[PDB]
Amino acid sequence: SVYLQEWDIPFEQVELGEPIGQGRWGRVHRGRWHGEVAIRLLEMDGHNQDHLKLFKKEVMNYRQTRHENVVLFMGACMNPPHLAIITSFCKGRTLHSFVRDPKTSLDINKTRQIAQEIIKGMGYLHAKGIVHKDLKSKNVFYDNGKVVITDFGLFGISGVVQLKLSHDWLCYLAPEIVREMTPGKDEDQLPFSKAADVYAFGTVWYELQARDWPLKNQAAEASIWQIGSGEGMKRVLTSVSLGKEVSEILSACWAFDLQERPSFSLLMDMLEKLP
Amino acid sequence: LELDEQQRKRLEAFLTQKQKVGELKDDDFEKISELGAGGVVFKVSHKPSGLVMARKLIHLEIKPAIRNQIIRELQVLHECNSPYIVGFYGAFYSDGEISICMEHMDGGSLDQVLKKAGRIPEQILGKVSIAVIKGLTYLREKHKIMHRDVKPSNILVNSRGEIKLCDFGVSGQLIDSMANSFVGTRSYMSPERLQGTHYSVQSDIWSMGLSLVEMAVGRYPIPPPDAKELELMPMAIFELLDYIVNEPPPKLPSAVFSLEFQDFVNKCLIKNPAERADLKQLMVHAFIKRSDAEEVDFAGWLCSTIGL
Ligand SMILES: CNS(=O)(=O)Nc1cccc(-n2c(=O)n(C3CC3)c(=O)c3c(Nc4ccc(I)cc4F)n(C)c(=O)c(C)c32)c1
Ligand SMILES: Nc1ncnc2c1ncn2[C@@H]1O[C@H](COP(=O)(O)OP(=O)(O)NP(=O)(O)O)[C@@H](O)[C@H]1O
Ligand SMILES: Nc1ncnc2c1ncn2[C@@H]1O[C@H](COP(=O)(O)OP(=O)(O)NP(=O)(O)O)[C@@H](O)[C@H]1O
Ligand SMILES: [Mg+2]
Repeated sequence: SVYLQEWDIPFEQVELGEPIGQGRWGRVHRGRWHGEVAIRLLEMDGHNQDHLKLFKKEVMNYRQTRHENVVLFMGACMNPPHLAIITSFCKGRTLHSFVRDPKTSLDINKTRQIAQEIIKGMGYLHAKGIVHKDLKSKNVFYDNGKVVITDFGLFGISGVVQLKLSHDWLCYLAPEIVREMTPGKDEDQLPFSKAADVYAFGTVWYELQARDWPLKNQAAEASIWQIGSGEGMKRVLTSVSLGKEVSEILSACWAFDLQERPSFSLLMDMLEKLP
Repeated sequence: LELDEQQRKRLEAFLTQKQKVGELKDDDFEKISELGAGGVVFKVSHKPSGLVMARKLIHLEIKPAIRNQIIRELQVLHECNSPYIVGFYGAFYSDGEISICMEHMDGGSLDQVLKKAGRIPEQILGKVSIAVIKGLTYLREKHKIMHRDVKPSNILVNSRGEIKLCDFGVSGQLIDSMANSFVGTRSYMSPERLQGTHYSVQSDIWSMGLSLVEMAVGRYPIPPPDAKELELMPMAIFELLDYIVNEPPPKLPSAVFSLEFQDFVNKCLIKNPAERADLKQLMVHAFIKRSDAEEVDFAGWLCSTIGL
């Protein structure tokens, strides 16, 4: 049990507002801290089966964080089995709905600056030993220049919620994870790592170029083999050329051998030596 | 086609009963029992009209504007009617889920039949093949549609002895609009389809072949049993899928089954779809010719092995 009086942020009141989406990690509400916040509501079947112990650890880990490109983690109150995670509210559009808007005009400069911001945020997280499981274009927000990353480290939690997969998610999943995928296995068991995150950045980098995800919607099984074999990403890399400098980092991030994938500090330099 | 006259008879007797309802709503139906989990299908009673239907439940939370596109594509299904196609009663939207009420086939799926019987004999499996082949030809020749999801759980039987296909791919918008598909432990998808390349009805032909081997031997045949395991008679999904793409396809044992049956499935499971038999070639295979001319009271076998 951890309460709101243990937190950096001074707490007096918090009013729920309208929800803005449900997922397998609870429900997200537009809230009001005199500032709007995002409140994620969870339930933990883990009746003190180290879940809370881990939760206290991971939540305290989220504490001591602040960066202009990462969401401001504010609070996490737990009145078991009911938990809640309060985050700063990002105004503006998701990068997903932003890049797929026809009227939007992105170039190699706008694209470069956007990627840099994401790496700066993701670099902070890796420096703190915080693996951002679940990085994707739906969890990145853009508002007239400001870029923020969302919902980091959430998959490390073991709260209650045939395999259950989306398509938009598979394009970000690295092969090492897809091979280990099997029914009755939980998210905690998959091999997320600093390397697993940079793979998902490649699918983001591709979305910044192609304005879509790499694999046209298929039966997830097809996406499994195409990803787990590495052949699928090899085909789409060949199927359309973009630029040696651009394709360099896409082939780099999507390297099949995880150790052949660069660190985020390395990616900062690669994004500099660009058009 | 090569439609018989009696086939016209039994279709028409259903389509008179068709007009026996006009509209559908949630409260018309009473849950009788649960069939299985996948969508989930329930036995239901219709109350405005004495027809007993099968109601399958697909949970979706999506906006009204897309639904009218799905429904207008879906309206074409009222036009297709065949002794090899489960009859359809209607489609509607209600409380965050599409309910599909359809013809009840009293024998269930081939998966649940196989579990109870242990093994399915060669001669029954011959009669099943003819019904499937003619259904796919109809869809190709009259509507230009492939099934895309043929497998035992979607093959239904009844006590009259009819065999009908369900869960086929009528709506292009619904495929695209379905963001989230669900995978399990058995896959019946063809190799070419699994690699994300160009595909046709040929991928359905693989699924039929592979489905037949499972039912003939009583076990999902990937991976093959070992030498000592076939006498007596914990794997990740990608290992199974990579087996399909790279290892030789399963085959029937060579002792206990006829060459026509062994050769037929072998021709269905050729990995290169250009060499895999097509419907025209399948229609003329010796195995099919024998089964088509054989006199087997299929209804009697079904009732007697399942204990009515
Ligand atoms: C998963 N691999 S995939 O990515 O390639 N997508 C895909 C591929 C192949 C089939 C389907 N599919 C489907 O699986 N089911 C079953 C719910 C589990 C459908 O019911 C289905 C469908 N309903 C339907 C129509 C007539 C009858 I009689 C009974 C029915 F249930 N209709 C209209 C479809 O058009 C498709 C395309 C369906 C999905
Ligand atoms: N801090 C936030 N500010 C604004 N919107 C947010 C925030 N966190 C989450 N959301 C949105 O709330 C909705 C539900 O969140 P989430 O639980 O992550 O589901 P999801 O993002 O749609 N994908 P998934 O995690 O698989 O459920 C999504 O539309 C998110 O974009
Ligand atoms: N119309 C039906 N009538 C009776 N039993 C059915 C019917 N459809 C499916 N079943 C059974 O209930 C289970 C659930 O089927 P369903 O939800 O339609 O998906 P599935 O048949 O398992 N394969 P799929 O439909 O492609 O996802 C199947 O495994 C069958 O055993
Ligand atoms: Mg998220």
